[PDB]
Order: sequence, then C-alpha cells, then structure tokens
Amino acid sequence: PTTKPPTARKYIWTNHKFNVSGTPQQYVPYSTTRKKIQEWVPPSTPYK
Amino acid sequence: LGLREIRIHLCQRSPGSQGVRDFIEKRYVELKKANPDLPILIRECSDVQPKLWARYAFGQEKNVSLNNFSADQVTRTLENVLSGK
Amino acid sequence: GVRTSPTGEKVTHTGQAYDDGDYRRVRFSDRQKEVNENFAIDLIAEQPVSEVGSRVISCDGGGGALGHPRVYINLDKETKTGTCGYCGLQFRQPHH
Amino acid sequence: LIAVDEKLDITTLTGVPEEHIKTRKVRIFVPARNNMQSGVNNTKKWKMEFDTRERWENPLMGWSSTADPLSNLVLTFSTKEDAVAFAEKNGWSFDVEERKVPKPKSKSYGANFSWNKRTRVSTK
Amino acid sequence: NLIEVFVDGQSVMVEPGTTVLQACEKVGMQIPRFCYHERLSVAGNCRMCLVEIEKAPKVVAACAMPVMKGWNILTNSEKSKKAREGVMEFLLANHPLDCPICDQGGECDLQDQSMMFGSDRSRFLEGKRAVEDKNIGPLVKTIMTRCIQCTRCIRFASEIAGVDDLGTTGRGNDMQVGTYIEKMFMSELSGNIIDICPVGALTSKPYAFTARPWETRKTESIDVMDAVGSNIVVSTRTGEVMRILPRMHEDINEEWISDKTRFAYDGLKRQRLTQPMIRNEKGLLTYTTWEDALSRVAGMLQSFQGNDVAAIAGGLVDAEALVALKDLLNRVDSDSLCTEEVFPTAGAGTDLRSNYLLNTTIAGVEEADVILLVGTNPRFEAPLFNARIRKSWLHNDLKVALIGSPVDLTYRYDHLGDSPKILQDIASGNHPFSQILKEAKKPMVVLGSSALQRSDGTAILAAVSNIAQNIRLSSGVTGDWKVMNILHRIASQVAALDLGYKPGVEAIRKNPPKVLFLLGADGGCITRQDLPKDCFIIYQGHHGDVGAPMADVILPGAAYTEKSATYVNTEGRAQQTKVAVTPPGLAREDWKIIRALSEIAGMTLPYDTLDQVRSRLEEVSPNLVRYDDVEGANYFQQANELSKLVNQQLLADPLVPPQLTIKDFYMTDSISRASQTMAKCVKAVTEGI
Amino acid sequence: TRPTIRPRNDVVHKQLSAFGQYVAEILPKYVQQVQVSCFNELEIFIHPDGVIPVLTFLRDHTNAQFKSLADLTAVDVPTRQNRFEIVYNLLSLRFNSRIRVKTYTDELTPIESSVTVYKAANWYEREIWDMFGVFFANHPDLRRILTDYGFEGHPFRKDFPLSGYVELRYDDEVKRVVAEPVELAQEFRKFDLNSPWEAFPAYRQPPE
Amino acid sequence: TSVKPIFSRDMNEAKRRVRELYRAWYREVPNTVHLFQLDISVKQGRDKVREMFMKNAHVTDPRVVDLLVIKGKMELEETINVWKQRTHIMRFFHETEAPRPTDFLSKFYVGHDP
Ligand code: SF4
Ligand code: SF4
Ligand code: FES
Ligand SMILES: [Mg+2]
Ligand SMILES: [Zn+2]
Repeated sequence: PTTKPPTARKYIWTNHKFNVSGTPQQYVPYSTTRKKIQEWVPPSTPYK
Repeated sequence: LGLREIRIHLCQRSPGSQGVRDFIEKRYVELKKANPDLPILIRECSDVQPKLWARYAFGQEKNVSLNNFSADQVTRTLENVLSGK
Repeated sequence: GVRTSPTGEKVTHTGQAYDDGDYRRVRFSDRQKEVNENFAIDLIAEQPVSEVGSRVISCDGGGGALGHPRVYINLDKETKTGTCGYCGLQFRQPHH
Repeated sequence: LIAVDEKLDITTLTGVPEEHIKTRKVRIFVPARNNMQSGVNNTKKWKMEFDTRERWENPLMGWSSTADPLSNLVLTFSTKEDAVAFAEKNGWSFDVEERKVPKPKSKSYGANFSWNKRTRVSTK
Repeated sequence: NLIEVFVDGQSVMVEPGTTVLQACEKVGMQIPRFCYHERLSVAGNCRMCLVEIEKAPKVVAACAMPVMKGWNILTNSEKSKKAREGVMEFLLANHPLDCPICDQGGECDLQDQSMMFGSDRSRFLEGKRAVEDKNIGPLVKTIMTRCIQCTRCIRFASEIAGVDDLGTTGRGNDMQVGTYIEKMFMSELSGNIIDICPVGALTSKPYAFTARPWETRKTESIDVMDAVGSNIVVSTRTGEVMRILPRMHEDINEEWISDKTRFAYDGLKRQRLTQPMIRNEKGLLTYTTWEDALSRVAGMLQSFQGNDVAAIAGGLVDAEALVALKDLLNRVDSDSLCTEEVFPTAGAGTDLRSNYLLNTTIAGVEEADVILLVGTNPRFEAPLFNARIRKSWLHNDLKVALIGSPVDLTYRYDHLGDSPKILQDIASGNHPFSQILKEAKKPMVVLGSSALQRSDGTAILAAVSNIAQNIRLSSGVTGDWKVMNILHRIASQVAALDLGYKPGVEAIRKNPPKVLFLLGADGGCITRQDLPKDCFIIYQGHHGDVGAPMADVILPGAAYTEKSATYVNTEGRAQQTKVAVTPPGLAREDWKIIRALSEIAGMTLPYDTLDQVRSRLEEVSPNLVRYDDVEGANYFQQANELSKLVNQQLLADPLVPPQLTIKDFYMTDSISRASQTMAKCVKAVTEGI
Repeated sequence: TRPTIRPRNDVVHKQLSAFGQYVAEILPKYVQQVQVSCFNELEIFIHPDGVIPVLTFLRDHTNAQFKSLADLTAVDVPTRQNRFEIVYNLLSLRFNSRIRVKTYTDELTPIESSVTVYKAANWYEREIWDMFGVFFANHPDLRRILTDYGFEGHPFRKDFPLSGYVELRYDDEVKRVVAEPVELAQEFRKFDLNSPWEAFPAYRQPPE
Repeated sequence: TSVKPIFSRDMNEAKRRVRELYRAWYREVPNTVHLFQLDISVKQGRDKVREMFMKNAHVTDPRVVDLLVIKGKMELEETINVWKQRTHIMRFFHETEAPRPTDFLSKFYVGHDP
C-alpha cells in the first residue's frame, strides 16, 4: 500500500474494525422492512 | 306449527319433474295470490328428485319428495302443508 | 444522515424503527443495532448536475465495463433534468 | 392372477399423515395464460395443487414461515382423467375445473376500411 | 364450406377468411407476434409473423393474410427463421438496455421471443434512440424508450375503451406514441393497456419495482368489486398480495378487468380489523379475546328473540356466511334478515330467479339487435358489461337506447328523455321506439338495479315488465331468447336473494330490533338514530368504516382474497373464490365465526366444515353449488301476471344514476375507500394534471 | 465446420439399429419397442415379466455379452397408469457397447429381482424399494438402505414433499432426539420458470 | 381384471399373515423393553402394537395388506437386530407432541386450520 495506495472514497471507513463477536458491539439482525398491514384505529370519542 | 317459508326444487328438463313444472306453469300464480306474504321460493335441481321444503318456526324443516307426481298431486301436497294436516 | 426515533433507536435508510410497545427491541439490549451511517440518497442528491450540449446523452456509470449497462437519456424536457436510473445521475442541457 | 373388485387406495402405503390425507382438497385445473405474455405453451398440461395454508412472519429477520408440507407441491398430468385417478387413489379430496380454450374468432384486415360499417378504424 | 390447407404438409380444414396465423393455431403451432392481438383489429406492422408459403417467392404476414385453397404453410422454414431473426435484430437494435430496471423483466415477450426465434449476438455499432417519457395519470407509468411501436395501446384505446386520445405523432424513426398534450388517459379500462403492451413501456405504477414474475404464486379466484364477477389471478409473494391480473373467461370477463378491480387490492392493507373489540366503561373500543366477544354476543342472543333480531348484509359478503347467519337467526325464530339494497318484493319478488337475474347473459348481448337501458350507467356500474355492449355495437351495428340521464358512454346511443313517463309511453305504443322494438328480431331491456332504489322502484319494474310483455306478444313467442333483464351492482345481492333474504332494510325500519348484526354492512343505511336506544350492534367485517365505528361488538372477518367463498354474479352464475393469503391477526372466516357463536349460544348449527356448509347451500338453493352453469328456467309470464295486479304511480323525478363521473366510479365500496391508489385517482380526475 | 454443434456418428447409429432389430427378433415374447436416440444410445422397452429372460439373454448370449450392470434406477411419472419406470443400464466390455432396458410397474405390482443375473442388483433394488416403494419378489434381503430407521413414505416419488413431514431436534425434557412435524423458519420459495413460448418444434405434440 | 398377486391370493391368507405378524410383534415387546431400557410398561408396548395394527383395519385389498405386513416385518427386524435406537422406539409414542385440539370451538380459537 505504500507503493500503490488504494483508491480513496468518502464512504470508505477511516478506522478498521476486527471481529466484534462476543462484545456489545456485535451485530444483531433485524427486519429492515416496515409493517405490512395497518390496523384500524377506533375513534377516541364516545358514541350513541 | 307456524310455517315460515316453502321451497320447491324441480329440475327443468328431467321427466320426473314434469308434474311439478306443470304446477308452476298453470297453478303458481293463483297460489301466490292467496299467500302474498308467504315466501315461496322456486329453485332448480340438476339430476336429483324434486323436493318440497317447508321451514317452520325456530328452524324446523321437512322435505317431501315430489318425484313422478302430477299437477294435482303437487297442489294437494302443497295445500296440506298450508293447511297443516 | 442517520435519524433517531423517539425511543432512542436509530432509523435505517429504509425507515425501519421498532415501535415503542414492540417487544422485539429486547434483542438490542446490552448490544447494538447495525445501521449504516452513509445514505446513498443523500450522497446522490449531493452530486451535481452535468450540463451537456446534446439532446441525447449516454451514461455507463463510469469505469466502462466496470460500470452498469450503458443507457441513453433524452434531454428534451426543459422543466426537469434527465436521470440515469441505474446510477441516479442527473444531466441537463445548457439553458438561457 | 387374482381379481379384486375394489377401488385402488394407497393412502396406507404413501406414508402421508392422516391430517394431510383427510383435510386436503387439491385443485385439478389447466393454468390460465399469463396475461402479460401472448404465449400459450403453459396452458397445455393439467396441474394438481393443494389449498393454501397459513404463512406467518418470522420474528427474526422477518421471513415468511410455514407449517404446511404440501405448500410447494404441484403435479403435472397429461389428462383430466389421469389427474382425477391419481387424486382418487391417493385419497385427497379434489375439485376439477374444466379447461377453457378461446373460441375461434373471425379476423379480417379489410374490415378496417368498411364503406358503411362501424369497424372502420380512425388510425393505423 | 371448409377449404383444405396444409401446415408443414399436414392437412387441416378451415373456414374461408381464416388467416395463416389461425390455421397454424388450429394445427397447434403458435406463430411469433408482437402487434397481433385476437381481441383487437389486425395491424400487421411489427412484421414478426412472416411465414413462407411453399411456392410463393415472398413471405406473407401470417396475422393478416387469409389462407387460400391448397396452401402449404412452412412455419419452420429457412426463410421464416431468417425473417424472424431480421425483425428481432431491428427491434433489439433500437431497444434500450433496461432489463434489470424494467418491471416487465421475466414476463417480456421481447425477451422470450428473442430467446426462441432471434439471434444471440448484436451487430448494432451505432448510438441508440432515447425518447422523452410522457405522463398519462397515476395508474400507468410510461417509459417510452422501451416502446416498439406496435400500436396495441392505440387500437385498444379506440376500439375497446372508446377513448381516442392515443396515437402516433411524427413519422420515421422519430415516430412517438402519446397524447401530444398533457392529458391523462383516465378510464375505467386503463390497466388493460398495461396488460397488452408486450414490452415494459406501459407498466403498473402501484406495482412498480415490488416483485418479479417468477417469485409470485398465482391464485385463481374471482372479483368482488362489482356484480359482473370477473375472473382474476392474484399474484402473492411470501403471504402478501402483490398483484391482480385478468383471467380469461369469454362469457364474463373476456381478458379484461376494470381499474377498480385491478388497482384497489391495496385497500386490503389499510384500516383492517384484526382483533375482536368490545366497549369498556368509558364507551371506548378496546381489544379483547374471541371467547369474551362471542360470549357477550351469545348472551345477548339468548336474551332476545323474535323480530327484535335483525341482520343487514353488505356488498362483499359470501353465500356461506349468508346462509350461516340466516340459520343462526332462524334458530331464535327471528327473521329480520335484510340486505342493504332494495328490490321490489311486490308480486313474484324474489320467488322466481328470472325476475331479478340478467336473463340474457353477458355473452348474449353479442346476439341482440336492439338494447334499451333504463335508469343505469353501465360504464361505471358494470364496466365489462358496458365493454361487451360496445363490442356488440361495433361489430353488429347494435342500436342502444338509454332512457334517462345523458351519461357519456363510450359509444353513440339514442337518448330518450329523463323520466319514466317515457317508459310508460313506450309500453302504450305512442313512442317510435315501441315500433323499433316490435320490428327488432332480438330486443333486450336492461333495467339498472340502481333505479329500483327509488321510492317508485316497483312501478318502474312493472313498466319494464309490461314493455317486455308487449315485445313478446308482437314479436315471435317461440324461441329461447329472453328479453327482460336486471343489472346488479352489488356482489352479494343475487346470492342473498337466492338464499331468501328480504331485499332492502324496510323491514328493519318498520320493526326496530334490539339486536342488530351488521354483516359487512358499511353502507350506512341504518344508523343509531333510527335504531332504538341501547340497541346492541355486532359488526362482523374486515374493514372499519361505518358499522365498526358505530358498533358495540366488533368481530374481524376475512376478505375475498383471504377466504374460499361463493359469489353469484348478475347473470346468475356461481363462482368460488379461492384462498390466496390468510386473514390478518385474529381474523377468522365468516361462517366459522357464525358457527362458533351458535355453538356458544347453544343453538349449534348442523355444519362444521366448508363442504357441510356448501351442502346446506345445496339444500337452500342448488344453483349455488352448480358453479359454471348459467342456464335456468324462464318464468317471465308468471312474474308479469303477478306484477300486473298491483300498480302504483311513477314519481315525477328524472332518472339520475348514483355515479355520473369517473370519481364516483373510483369510490364505491369499503376496500376502494381504504385504498390509497383510488384516492390518488380521485385527486387526479378532480384536480387534473 | 460448425464448431458449436456436436458431430454425429452414423456408423454407430446403424450398428445399434441392427443390434436392436436382432434382439427384437430373438425375443418377440417380451420386447415391445426398440429405439435409438440421435446421440447413439440403444433403448429396449420390454414387458415387465420379461426382466429375467431378457437380462439373462443380454448377459450370456455370445453376440451380446453385457457382463456389467452399470446402473439400475426408476423414474416416477404420475400421469401414467404404471407410474414407475425401471431402467437397467448394461455395459458390454467385449463389444465396447452399452444398452438400456426399460420396464414399467405400479405401486402394488412386484418386479422379479435380478440378483440372480447381476449381484449389484441387490443394493440397487434395495434403493429402488426404499425411494419409490417398488417391491422386488425374490430378493435375498429387501429393506431400507438410505432413509432413516422407521421413516414413513418414499421420498423420490413426485407426490412426496421436498422437506417431508417430520423433522428432528433434541428435547431436554425426555433426554433424547425427537421427531416433530416439519416447520420451516423460511418457506421454500417456488419459482415458476417455464417460458410460455415453445422452444423445440421438433418435439411438438399433436393438439389432440 | 386379473392382477398379479404379491402373496396370499385371496383375503384369508392375508389375514393369516397378519395374525402371524401380530404374534411376532406380541412376543417381542418384552425383549424390546428389556434391551432398549424403555421406561414404558410391557402393557403399554402391547397396546401400542395393537393400536398400530388397528389403524389399518379398513383395508380390503389383499395386495395392500401384503405390503403392510411386509413393511411390518421390516420394522420388526429393525427392532430385533437393535438397528433402531431408543429414539425411534419412543418416536412411536409421540411423547413430546402437544395434544392438538379436535373440537370446532378450540380449533376456531387456536387458528385458521380446518
Ligand atoms: S421491455 Fe423487455 S427487452 Fe425491453 S428492457 Fe424491459 S424486459 Fe428488457
Ligand atoms: S406503448 Fe406498448 S402497446 Fe403501445 S405501441 Fe408501444 S409497445 Fe405497443
Ligand atoms: S403479428 Fe403480424 S405483423 Fe405483427
Ligand atoms: Mg406491460
Ligand atoms: Zn448511469
């Protein structure tokens, strides 16, 4: 890398990271999609 | 005791429904005129025998076969249901 | 361009954020939630608009065979810029 | 060579659970042509498929889960009689849908320029 | 007589005037095509269907060339293969490299026919053509660089939809398809241009980028948005409804569906009822459990009985649910069973099916000579029926006459006033149209069921029955042709009438009930103002619109995409909807809810499974289990005789349809109101641009 | 030169056709059909009860010394009355040739075991029984070979689900591995791939 | 239509084979309980054998009966030879499966299953 530095981009991490398994910085998966079905919200005012 | 509705199931082409078909053709209007508020539903069967369902109060139903009947027989059987005997 | 939900949870670029009453937030306790800080929509908006003096231009994303399939954008509508939809790149004709 | 006056039935040999033998209604049908394409090569063989069951969302990663072994099972048959025979011998209930073929249509290019009829086209 | 032609040396007898393409179809060979659609006219400009005749030096356009006697059609000859390769080379020479970002993707005719009939390499070393994209509304997305100028959308627009706002401007390689102005192609039959476009130039905007054709699972069900009963295919993916597509049925649907059917599937993801709801001490709706909700409802059902129990059936209810609720209410001797739509019960009423059915089927319109529409707007009440009427008009010079408001249909018609006094004049014989009907060999009288909602619906029905009687007496008595017809606009109306529900809510208005079951009743016909104080309302349904806000107990049910059910369309045909996805949350099937309620209340119903419920349906009305059959018996004579004995006076009001404009078309039912795409369409057609 | 097209061997095609005629003449009682594919493979369709005579002839006859049983499998085709199609692949080292012999059977009809002609037929027929349910009459030891002990159902049949009906896990309460109904975290995503445009006209079937 | 019989010709010989197989299974349960160190009773094992025999009592085709007794002999020899483990023998008993409801109301409460 001293002889041939790599191409520099603004989105590339400035600080490298090792394997963070077994630490609070570990990766936890989740669903990245929103809720599929919207349920009806009943009126908050009384009736009858 | 309290009749609620009458249903007549007759196939439109089978020979066995010929008597029921004649009753519909030449006797239904007089029957309906006498019972304006009685639900008399005429429906269609495919390959089974004709039927006479009589729905009474509180969901009691009796089915009477009309297979190979005549127009007079259908009228008598129907008026027996209306009479109650 | 990360954003924070009212529950203190980061919002992903797809808008994902667990509800306040959602029980699934328990998985993040004593741990972290993986959110990428760079937002492609923000960066591509930050990109400028290239002005070319032709009715039709061609974009391959840069790099040639290392880009995307080459496509042609028609710069006739003067009320908006022509957008290459592979790379989201805007082009325009010199007005005035 | 023995003779049996019985209907063929292999449910006890297939190894299917009784739930999926009894409570399943397969559908024998010829698939409808996909309206997005004009080809008709997928509308030639009969298909047998099962009724849809529940699919829920996985709590982790949000994937679509299932508990029905026969959700992806689709069988191909050359004839309605063959499909019905297979369904009967395996014991599943079945609903048969008659094949729908387009009716022949009278097409004429010369009708686009009729002297007095409404078939004349205003554009080409 | 048939003439003998040969396809690859195989003999085949075809009628004179048959094209080469149809002869090859008869022998089982599908010739490649782009601009040919059997439902449209013959254009013959893409040149993809060129085939070689054995002795002809020149290839012929298979889609437009009629066959002659003793022709040998060489479908897979060297000349045919080279012609296909050349045409495909030109098309792909100018096409753009947009396949990965194209919604057509894996269901593209250009891709498939390129892979089957074209070459595998490109010789085009020049620059491509880029075309400016047009805007034609919120439903269709146009990326016109992908157009191959096949003129299918133009022919469809004009011929089928009666809208002449599509065409080609310019000439040469710069020829473009569009409106030439900022105009939105808004019509009730717009998505069919999305279907017929062979390339991705016209694509569905609500469906944009969501899925790919290979992922989706196809469920063959029917349509419930109107009373035509269109056959559809539901494209699901991971248990989610992704798309709605037409399914061919040449007697009902005929490959087309309306925009409401196609684009209102996204109302099934909003305002959904997912959990049972009761009312706490504050009077506010809160979630509860199935056991608790059904226990409260069954306690009320045990407390009250007789005519103090009513049920109102909505527009999206099915035969199984209807018969289960009917049996449950009959278990307590109650009979206040009603539908939220009015039909005249004077005379025959619902006793004879050939008094409220569309006796001349949809396919029977193509044979009629004269048609008279009374108090209806078929363009919005039944778009496919109106499309069939327009097709018959175009191809047979059918004479259409409309009595009442001059709505803008898609074809020229003879307008007759606005008032039923003209309807009485026609029956008397004073009107010239009486002579027209008498001289017509095949007349048809279609009375819109929206006209029967008036205070004088019985008088209108009697008048049109008298008109049909006069037609029958003057014209030929013999024949299987049927004149009298009724056009319905509600999916569940015919099934309810067959089961024995009393049409209209007049009985419930007459005798206010203590317990009211709103089974999908979102019309708002009966409200708490009419109901007595402290009336117990149970709304069972899938959308919270009106009945759910005003109800005491809320029971979530399943939609048509979510239950296997039976629906009867306006012509009396019965069709079964199949399950595509499952009900969300704690929602259940409607007849299952009713059966569980009966079991808790103690009046357990005699059916536990769908087959048993359909056996009960066969007991009440066997036509509900004879599915694809449409033939029935004709009792017009008895119906007319019963209608004559009681008559009233026609009101001095013009016949105004409920729907006069395309916005009124867009918003009609619960799913449509919950849909966001329908809201976008309404905004577009009101504010323009 | 046509570099992208497989060259054809008409000499071998003729030799295989001649030998097919030869065997069909020699064994008219059982042979129902003889075919030669265009990539030079001879295929013989026999009556199911001719397995032993046909195979013994093809092994012992001086002009057909098919001393090696290359393979033995079955194919499930539900649309047929006899769904199972038993295939024998034989290799003749003396004449440097290969032959195929195909018979048919259904669920309840046994096929005579060919362990008396070839010894590989033992495990091959055990596998056929295990995976398709086809029973072989005079088999020295017929039992499951590949499936789990007590496994119910024959997996390679077309009507058998891909994931089966049961799955295994260890249950701590009972301190042993248990079998429970199959339940998938992600359902197998079925893809409809077939194009609606006919690819090979040479194989087109009559419309009937 | 004459069909090739697997065994047993008519139904009586199939019933004879069924009785022989039942005796073989009945005399094997004590040895199976002893060898596999099962915690179940010998009476429980015999009852399970009886139940597994009774679920095929509706068969009227002698060939199907012959195939059933063939498979029964196979799974009996997997037990005498201790090829099976305690795992499979107890898989016969479904000791870990939760009891699925059978009445309409309970099935309605739990979910969408027919
Ligand atoms: S229309 Fe067809 S060929 Fe053109 S970009 Fe789309 S998928 Fe590709
Ligand atoms: S937009 Fe589509 S349907 Fe219209 S001419 Fe172009 S390719 Fe044909
Ligand atoms: S399909 Fe015939 S020229 Fe287009
Ligand atoms: Mg399209
Ligand atoms: Zn680009």
